[PDB]
Amino acid sequence: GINYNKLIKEFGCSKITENHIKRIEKLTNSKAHHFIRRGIFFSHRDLDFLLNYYEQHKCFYIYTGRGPSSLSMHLGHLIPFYFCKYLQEAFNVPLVIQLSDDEKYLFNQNYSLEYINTLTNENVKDIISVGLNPELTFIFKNTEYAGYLYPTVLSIHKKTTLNQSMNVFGFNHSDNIGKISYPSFQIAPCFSQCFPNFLGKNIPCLVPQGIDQDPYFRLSRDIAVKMALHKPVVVHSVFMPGLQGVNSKMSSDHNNSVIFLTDTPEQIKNKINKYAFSGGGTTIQEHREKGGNLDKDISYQYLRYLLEDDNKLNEIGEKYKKGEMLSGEIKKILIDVLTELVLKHQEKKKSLTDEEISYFFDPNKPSLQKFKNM
Amino acid sequence: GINYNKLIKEFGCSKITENHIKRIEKLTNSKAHHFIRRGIFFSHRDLDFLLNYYEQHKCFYIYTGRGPSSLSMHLGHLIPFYFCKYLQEAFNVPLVIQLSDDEKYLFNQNYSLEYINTLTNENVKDIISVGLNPELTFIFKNTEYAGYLYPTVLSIHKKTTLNQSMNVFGFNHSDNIGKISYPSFQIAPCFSQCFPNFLGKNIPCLVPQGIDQDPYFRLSRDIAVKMALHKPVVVHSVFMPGLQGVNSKMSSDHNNSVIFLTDTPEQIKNKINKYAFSGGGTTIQEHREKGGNLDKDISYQYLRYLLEDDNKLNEIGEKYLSGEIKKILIDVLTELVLKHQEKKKSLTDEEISYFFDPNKPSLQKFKNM
Ligand SMILES: Nc1ncnc2c1ncn2[C@@H]1O[C@H](COP(=O)(O)OC(=O)[C@@H](N)Cc2c[nH]c3ccccc23)[C@@H](O)[C@H]1O
Ligand SMILES: Nc1ncnc2c1ncn2[C@@H]1O[C@H](COP(=O)(O)OC(=O)[C@@H](N)Cc2c[nH]c3ccccc23)[C@@H](O)[C@H]1O
Repeated sequence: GINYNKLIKEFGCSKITENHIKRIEKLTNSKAHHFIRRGIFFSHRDLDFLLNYYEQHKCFYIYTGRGPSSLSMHLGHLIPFYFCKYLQEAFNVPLVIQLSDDEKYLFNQNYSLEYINTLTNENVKDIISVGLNPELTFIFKNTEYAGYLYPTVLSIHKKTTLNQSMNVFGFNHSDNIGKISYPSFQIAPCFSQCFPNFLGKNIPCLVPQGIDQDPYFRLSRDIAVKMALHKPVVVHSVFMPGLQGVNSKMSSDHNNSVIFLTDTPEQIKNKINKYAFSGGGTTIQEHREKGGNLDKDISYQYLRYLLEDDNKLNEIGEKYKKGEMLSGEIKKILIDVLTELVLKHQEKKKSLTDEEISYFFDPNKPSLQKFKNM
Repeated sequence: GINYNKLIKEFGCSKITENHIKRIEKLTNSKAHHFIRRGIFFSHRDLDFLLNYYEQHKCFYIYTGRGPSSLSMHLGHLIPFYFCKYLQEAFNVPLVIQLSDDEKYLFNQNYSLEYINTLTNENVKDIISVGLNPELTFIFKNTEYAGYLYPTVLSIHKKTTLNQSMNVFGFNHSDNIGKISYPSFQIAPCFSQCFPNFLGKNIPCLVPQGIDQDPYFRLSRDIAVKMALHKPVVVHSVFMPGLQGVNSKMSSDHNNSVIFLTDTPEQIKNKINKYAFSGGGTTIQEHREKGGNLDKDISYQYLRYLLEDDNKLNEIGEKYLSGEIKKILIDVLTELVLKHQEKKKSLTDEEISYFFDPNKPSLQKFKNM
């Protein structure tokens, strides 16, 4: 399994605490998202600075991204985006979303820019369909927005030796120079000068991410000091596991470990019933006696990510732990929850117009520009 | 010295020939510029393809550039630009000019972007003051125009291993990744898809340059094949030597080997009289007997670049008094430099801005090739 504690201490982060949560709830006048309460988003750098800044200036922005390497995203890919939806609503601040189409063109030898773009456009619909607030969201493709990033990229480039790049990201001498140079493009949007149409200069940036993105942003913090700009504030998520077991990451038969957003209710039912690891007894008699293992049961673990009502989760968790609820029942609860989530997602996605989509790419929205001088 | 013949064969170029010149004169209905006639621009790749292309389609574009590393350029820096002025007039085609401010920011550790920009703006005036046709010219700064270049840069990046970049340009592991990645930005404008406001896609590109730029464009030709786009056509110039001697390059006490465009008539006179190498005899008696060495005399060599009238040059060349030939050069330089400064001083913000406008109708002539 992934020892997340050993990552905190090795990468140099701090755990998000109960007092961080209360503080957040005080500043946003709203219950904190379950991801924070339940330790999904569990780690940070400079969170207190950010919260202090928001308290004084009612102002920061949120940055996250998606590398369009596949036509259809899975549930794990949406964790950061659901969290950004919450952050955006609760704090009432802009959210900027990078589609690193350059990255995925550069890293996949047989993929054309044209092919990457079909993936990007579909991915963007999936991203929008989580319910992002169009009025406070700016999505951009690096292939189209590089002109705005480049001056900042130049400064980041200048402050990154080839040695550092190769060491931090594990590049070798046969890698193309696009790969060597991409990380500066992922780092750039942490600096509000990249969005002059709607942000003031040197506004703090909150960067929600799965823990795999940290090498970029750990580097970004060193470079920020050299640029005399705010260090990016990071909050890291654990990985949502695959169905096969908790000691894994949901990734991409191998698609039987993954819930795709294009999956039908039929396919979801079958994946859960047949492939989702059960933490219960092998017999009903044994289950009644020993109970369910919550740490290993995939359906319970998934319910931690998806079920908004705390009481309902603790009710299910206690019954399953005690043996009062069967593996068949908890799997059935998950399926109903997933089916609802996925059907709502597809309903929203199908309904998106070109006009609605294009609006997310418009940097001159008045609601976005409220922080332009702020 | 620089053995230019050994470069041709090592880099893989071909010499420009008399038949290339005649061919050019036939197609442009105009005498060829002295740089070609006198072997200043001496080397090329795919020149015949370009000339044939122009004959069939009356269409190509010219690309060259300047790295703004100094507040004022010297005469050597203008050689390519004078030549582009001619090419632009003679062929009646667009000229695009890259200011590689990104390059010079990235290669000079103590230079800020803000400092580079003061240099760029001054350099741009120097470039314009050569007499470029504003109606057929597009100047751009990489810091401002990168959005238009990036898709093409990505493809060039993808087709360049770190090994290649390091080999071709001599980078090491302590160089910043900006340096490693810059060459693709220098290469990109060779592909007309970078100028969608005024060029059609996949239009041939003629790239005049001093021979030091060739590593970029030799690479650009290999990559062009992989991108299934036209290979850039190159024409290379020798270096205008420094005053110290012919075995040199004029390069930005060490400024006594260089004629800057900000130099006064007083400073020019002194640099020539005091520092310009003389190919005359050491004694007056010896000079009478052997004559001047034209191959080594800096003042004669400079006159090959600057004197437009062939007869006047051949008259001076046959006769060759070191004091007199130096005095001829000084008058020629002083005129050139004073005209240049006159023009430069006269440039308005409006005139300058116009060069950066990609939507000029005269520029859009080839938009639908
Ligand atoms: N099983 C999982 N459970 C929870 N989270 C997960 C899971 N799998 C992936 N993630 C997170 O989803 C985001 C997008 O992943 P990508 O591979 O597109 O991610 C990429 O290819 C990036 N280079 C794109 C990017 C560009 N700029 C950014 C800024 C912040 C974060 C990400 C980016 C990521 O945050 C990732 O950590
Ligand atoms: N003594 C000399 N005699 C004759 N030619 C000379 C002499 N010194 C310099 N040159 C030529 O001047 C141009 C600009 O030089 P830079 O160092 O700014 O050149 C640079 O720093 C480039 N990276 C800028 C650039 C960007 N794109 C281009 C495309 C073509 C040519 C040049 C560029 C060059 O053509 C150079 O060969």
